[PDB]
Amino acid sequence: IHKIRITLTSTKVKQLENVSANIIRNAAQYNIVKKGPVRMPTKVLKITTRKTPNGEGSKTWDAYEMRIHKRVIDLQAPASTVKRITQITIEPGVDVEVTI
Amino acid sequence: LVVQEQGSFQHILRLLNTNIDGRIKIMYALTKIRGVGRRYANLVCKKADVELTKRAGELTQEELERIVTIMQNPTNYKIPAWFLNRQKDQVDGKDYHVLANNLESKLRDDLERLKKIRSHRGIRHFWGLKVRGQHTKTTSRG
Amino acid sequence: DKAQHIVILDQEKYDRILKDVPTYKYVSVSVLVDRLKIGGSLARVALRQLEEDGIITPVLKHSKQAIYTRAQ
Amino acid sequence: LQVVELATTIPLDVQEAQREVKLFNKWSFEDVEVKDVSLVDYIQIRNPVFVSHTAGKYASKRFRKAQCPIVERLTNSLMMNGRNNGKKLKAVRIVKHALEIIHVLTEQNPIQVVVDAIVNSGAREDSTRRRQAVDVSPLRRVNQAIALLTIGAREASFRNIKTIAECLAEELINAAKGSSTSYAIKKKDELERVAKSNR
Amino acid sequence: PGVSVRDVPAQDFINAYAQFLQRQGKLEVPGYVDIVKTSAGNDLPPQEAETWFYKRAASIARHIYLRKQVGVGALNKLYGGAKNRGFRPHKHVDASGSINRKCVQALQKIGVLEISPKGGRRISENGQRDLDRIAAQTLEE
Amino acid sequence: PVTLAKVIKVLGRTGSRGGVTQVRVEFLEDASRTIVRNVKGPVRENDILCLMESEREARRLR
Amino acid sequence: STQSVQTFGKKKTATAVAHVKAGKGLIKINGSPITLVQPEILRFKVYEPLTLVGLDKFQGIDIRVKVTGGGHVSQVYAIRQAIAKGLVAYHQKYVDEASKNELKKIFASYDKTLLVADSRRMEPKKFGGRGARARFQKSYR
Amino acid sequence: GRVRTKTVKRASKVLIERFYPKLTLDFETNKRLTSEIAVIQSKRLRNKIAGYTTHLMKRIQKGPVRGI
Amino acid sequence: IAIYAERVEERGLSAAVQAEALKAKLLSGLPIRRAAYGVLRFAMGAGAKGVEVVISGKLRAARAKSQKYADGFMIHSGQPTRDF
RNA sequence: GCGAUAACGAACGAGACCUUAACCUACUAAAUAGUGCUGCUAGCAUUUGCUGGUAUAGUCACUUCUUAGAGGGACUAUCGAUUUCAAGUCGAUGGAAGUUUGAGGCAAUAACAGGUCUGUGAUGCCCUUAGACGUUCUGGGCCGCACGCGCGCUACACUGACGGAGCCAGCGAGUAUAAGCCUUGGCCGAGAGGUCUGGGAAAUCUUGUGAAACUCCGUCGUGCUGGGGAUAGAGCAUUGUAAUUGUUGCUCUUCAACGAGGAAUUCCUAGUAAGCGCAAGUCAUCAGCUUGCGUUGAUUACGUCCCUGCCCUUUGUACACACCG
Repeated sequence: IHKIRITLTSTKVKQLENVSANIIRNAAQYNIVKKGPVRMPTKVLKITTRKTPNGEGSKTWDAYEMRIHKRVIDLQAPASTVKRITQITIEPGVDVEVTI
Repeated sequence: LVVQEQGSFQHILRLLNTNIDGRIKIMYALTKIRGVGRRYANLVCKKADVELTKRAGELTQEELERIVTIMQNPTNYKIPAWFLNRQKDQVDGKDYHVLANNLESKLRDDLERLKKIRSHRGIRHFWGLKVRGQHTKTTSRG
Repeated sequence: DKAQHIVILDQEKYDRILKDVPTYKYVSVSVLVDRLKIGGSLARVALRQLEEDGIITPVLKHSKQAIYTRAQ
Repeated sequence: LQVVELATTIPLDVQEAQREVKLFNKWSFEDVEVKDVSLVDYIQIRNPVFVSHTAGKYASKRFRKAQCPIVERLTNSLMMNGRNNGKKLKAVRIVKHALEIIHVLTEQNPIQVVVDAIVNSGAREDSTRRRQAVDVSPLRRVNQAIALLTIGAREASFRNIKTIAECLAEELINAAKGSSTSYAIKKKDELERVAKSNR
Repeated sequence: PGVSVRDVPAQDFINAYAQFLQRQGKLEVPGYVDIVKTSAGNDLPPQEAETWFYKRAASIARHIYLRKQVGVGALNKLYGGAKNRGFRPHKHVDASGSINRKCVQALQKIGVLEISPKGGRRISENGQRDLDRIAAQTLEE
Repeated sequence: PVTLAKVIKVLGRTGSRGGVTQVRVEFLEDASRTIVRNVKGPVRENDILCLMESEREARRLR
Repeated sequence: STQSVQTFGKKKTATAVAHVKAGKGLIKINGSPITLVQPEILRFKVYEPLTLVGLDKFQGIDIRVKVTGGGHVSQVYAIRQAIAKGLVAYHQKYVDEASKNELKKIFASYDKTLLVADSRRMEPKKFGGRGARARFQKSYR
Repeated sequence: GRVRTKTVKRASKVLIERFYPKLTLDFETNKRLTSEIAVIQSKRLRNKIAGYTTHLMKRIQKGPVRGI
Repeated sequence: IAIYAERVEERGLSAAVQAEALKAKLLSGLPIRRAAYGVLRFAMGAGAKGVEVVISGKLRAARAKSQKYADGFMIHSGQPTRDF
C-alpha cells in the first residue's frame, strides 16, 4: 500500500491511450483502487521558420508543430505488484516514470 | 474658492534674470530660465513655500528672492545630489546646478576641453556631426 | 499668441460675471470662455463657486463635461 | 407602483425603469416620429434601448444595418481618425452629454432633435461619374446625413476650446432646424445644387 | 446590514480612508515625499503634494484587504503604467519600490497589515476592523 | 415641389463601375404613372424615393 | 441544500459563472453588489435582465455570479447573459414551464445575446501582414 | 454555391438502385441507413450522401428520374 | 542498447530501397531510362498502386533536364499523401 | 454539376481530406482545475444574515465553469417562391452554427538561364594551397556622409497631455558544481539596480503574467502651450575580456523639425480595418523588426468591368526571341 504515481507522456495519442487503458485494467482486475486517468492540457511545440534557404522571393513561412500529451494515474497498492504491472505494460511510443 | 483681488496682479513680463511672463503659472514660468525644468522648478517652488496654484504675476519680491536663493544654492535647502545638474564639477569636483549664462559658459568649456585634447567627440563637435554614434547616412540631411 | 484672454478675476470682470450669467440657458467652461474672454482655469472655479453659493444649477456632472442650466 | 425590496439595495431610478425603456434612463423613444415617409424604415427608433451600445452583428447582411438603433449609428460614426478607432465608451459618453446639452438649449426630446437633423441633412439628388444627376436611396440619405453631422462636429472641435459634445449638440440643432449654419445643410445644399446643373 | 469594503464604490472609499488616515496622524510619512516620482515611467511628481502618500496607503490597504498575501513587487506592477519612450513605442514599467515598501511598513506599524505565512503581507484583524468601519461610515450617508 | 414614388421593380445595375441602379418608381398619389429612374445608393422594392423633378426618364449611363 | 442551479455566460474570452439559489433577493458580482459594477455607462446592460422581467422574479432567489477573463465590456456582456440564463434555468428546474417560456420569450424579443452566446472569435493572424486580413504595405520601383 | 460533386451523386444513385425499398423520405433514417450500408470514410461525406439520397427519393415519389 | 536487423517485407514497396538501387545502377554506368523502368516494373510487381521516378541533372548535355518516369496511380494533394 | 454529344471508358488538379475556432448541464474522469458543504475561524449586523482566511488527510460529495478521449451535431433541415423543373438560386423559420459555418495546412501539367555554390563533410570544372584565397590572434571596418529611394516608429493635441484613483486578457517560455534559466517574498536604493531567501525541469512556481489602450476624479486652457521630445552637457548603474564611434537602463539639465503633408500611391468587407499592448525568435547585452496572441472595436459594399489584371470561346495576324514582337 503506497501512493504510487505513474505519469504518461507521448507525442502519439493512440498508444498513450492504450497504455492508460492497460494500467486501468491491470489495476482493476488486480483489485487496486485507482484515481484517474487525468489529462494535462496538451502542449503545442511550435517552430515557425522561413521556407527559403536563401533570402529570395515572397516572405513565406512554415509553422511546424510537435504535440505532447500527459496523463497521470494514482495507485494505492504494494510497490512490487504495481511495478510488475508497469513493467509488462510498455510501448516504444510512450515513455513512463513511476514515482512515489 | 474664487477670490476677488487686485493690486498684487502684476502681469510684469520681467522676472528673474530673463523676461519670464507673469500670466503663466509659477511651476512652468520658471522653466523659461535656461537650466530649470518642470521638475526642478516644481521642487524649488515647493522648497520656497509657494502654493503652486498661484501665478507668476501674483507673486511678490520675497518669494522671488527666495526662489533665486534656493535655485542658486540647492544643497542649502535639501535638494539631493542626484536631482541637480553638473554633478561632480569637472573643475573642482563639487555639485553645481549651473544656470543661465554659466550654462553656456560651461558648455563652451566642455566642448573646448574636448577639442583641445583632440578627442573624437570634440573633433565631431568641430565638424558639426552627431557625437553619440548615431547613423548619419540617411537621417542627418537637415 | 492670440485670443488675449483674462488670467485673473477682476472687480469689473466679477461684476460682469455676476450680471450676465443668469441670462444664459446653458453655461459651461466653454460658454464662459467665449462670452467672457476669461481663461478656462477661471471658468471652472466660477462654475464651482456659483454651485456652492447658488447662481447656477447643474444638470450633469463629469470631469470632462460640466452641464449647468439657469438657477431658476 | 412597482416598488419591491431586495437584499441588495436597488437604486430607485432603476426601479422607475420597469415601466418603459429610456435612453440613459432619461429620454423616451415612444414620443419620437420621423417626418419623412421615405426615411421611416431606415431610422429605427421603434425598439427602445437603454444605452447606445449593443454589440450587434449589423455587417452580416445588406440592409441589416437599417435595424440598428439610430443613436448607436451616430455613436459609431463618432469613432474616427485613427486615434479614436475602437474607443466606443468615449463615443457613447459624448452622445449622452450631447443629448443633455441639446435638451438644455432646446426644450425638446433630444432623440427628436437627432432624428430631425438626420432627416434634414441628406441630399436627395446627387451626381455620379461629365457627371450625371441621380437620385439617392433612403438608406444612403440616412448614412450620408450621419457622416456629415459627425464630420462637421469633429471638424469644429479640432483645435477649439469647445468640447466635442458641445460641437455635436450645436451641429445637430442647426441641422434639425434646417439652417445654413450647420455643416450638413451646407454640404447638402452644395450636393443638390450641383446635381441640379447635371440634369 | 453587515457592511464591508465590497459594498462601497472604490473611489470614494479610498478618498474617505485617506482623509481618515491623514486626520488620525500617526502614519509615518517619509521625508522624501516632496522630491520623488511615483514611477520611473512617470515624468512628473504627484500633484497633490500633501496628500498623495495617504491616498496611496489607503488604496494599498484596500488592495491587501480584498486579497490574500500580496507583496511589494505585485504592488510595483499594479501601480506602474505606460511609459513615454520618445520615438520608441510605449511599454509597461513598474512603479517605485521604495514608496510602496515604505507605505506597507507604515501600515504595518500602525497595525493594519501583518507578515503572512507563505510570504507577503496580509490585512490584520484590527486592519480589517478599521477598513470595515470606514466603509460603514461611507455607506451610511 | 418634390414628388414621392415607390420602387416596384429593380431593373438592374448600371454605370461603368456599377454604382447606379435602374428602378421603376411608382407614384403614391397618382398610381397610374411609372417612371424609370437612376439611384445612387442601395434600393429595395417598396423603397419610397423622392424625386426633385419627376418628368425625366433614364435609360443607361456608363 | 434546498434549491440551486448553475449557469454561465460568455463574451469572447470572458466567462461569468452564476449560482442561483433560494434566498431573499441578493444579486452579487465577485462578492460586490451589481449597483456599483464598473463602467457605469454599461451598468444598464447588467440592469436589463432585471427591469425587463420585473424584480419580483428575483424575490425568491439569491444569485452570485463570478466573472473572469476577457475585458471590461466583454465581462459586462458575460454577466448579463449569465444572469438571464440563470433565471431561466431556475424556472426550468423548479418553477412551472409556462413562466419559463414567458421569460425566455421576453428575453429573446428584447435581445438575442441574453440567452445565446455571440459566437464571434478573433480570426487568426496570417504572415505577410500585421492582421488577419491587413497586409504589409507593398512598394514598386 | 452548394453544387454536389460526382462522388456524393454517384453514391446516392448506387444506394437507390440497390436499397430503394428500405429507404425513406427522412434525413435521420437515411443517415443511419447509409451508415450501416455504406463504408464512408468521413461523417461530413456521409451526411452529404444521405441528404442527396433523401432529395432523390423525394423527387422519385412525384415521378421517375433519369439514370436511376 | 541492442541493434538488430530485419529484412524488408517488400523490396519494391520501399521507396528508400528503390532509390538506393537506382543510385547503384546509375553509378554502375547503366543507362538512365533502363534503370528507371527497372524501378517502375519492380515496384508495380510488388503490388504498389502507383510509382513515379524523377531524375534531374545534366544528362549527356551541358543543360540540365529533368526526366520523369511514371506508371500507375499517384495522388498529390491533401492528407492521403502523408498516408499512402 | 445538369445535360449535349464521334466517342467510350479513365488519371491528375478542384472537391473530398487534415489541423484549428464555434455548440453539447449528453459519456469517462480529475488532491497539477473548479465548486458545494463541513471543521477551525475572522471582521460587519445579530434572524439562522453579508463578505472573507484556513484545512492536498476533512480519511466528505460533486463536474456547471477548466482540462481532454470517445462521441453527437449541419445535410441546405422545414416552408414559400422561381429556373430544362434537371442542376441550382433567392427569402424567411428553427438552430451554437445556413458565405463551401469562420481560419488555415495540403496542392496538377508545362515552365523561368528566377534566387541560393555565403545553410550543408550537396556537388563538376577553374583557381589557390606555406610571405596561402587554409586557420588563428591583435586592431579597425560592415554604423563611415553634399545627396536620391523603400519598409517603419513617434507626432502635430482638448475625442488631449499630465497627476492620482479604478482595474481587466490570450498565445507562450523557463536550470544545477553552473560558466549558469523563470523568478515570488523580505531588506536597501529617487530611480535604474543591489542583496538574502524560498518555489519551479513546470495545469503545481514565476503567473490571475493585476498588459496597454480604457474608466473615474482633478490640474492645464487653444499657444509650438503642460502638444512633440530629436540634438546635446553632466552624473549613477548593468552586460561583457573589452562600451571610445554615447551597448543598454536610470536622474537632472538642453527643448529642434513638425500647425495634418504636392504630384503620386498601399492595404482592407466583421470580432474585419484601425487603435492597444503582451509572449516567443534573434538574444551575454540591445526590438522602432518579424511570428503569433488576445483587449477596444467601427464607417462603407455585398456591386461592376471604367482602370489594373485573370479564365474560357470565336476571330485577325507579315508575331514564335512570341507586342518589351
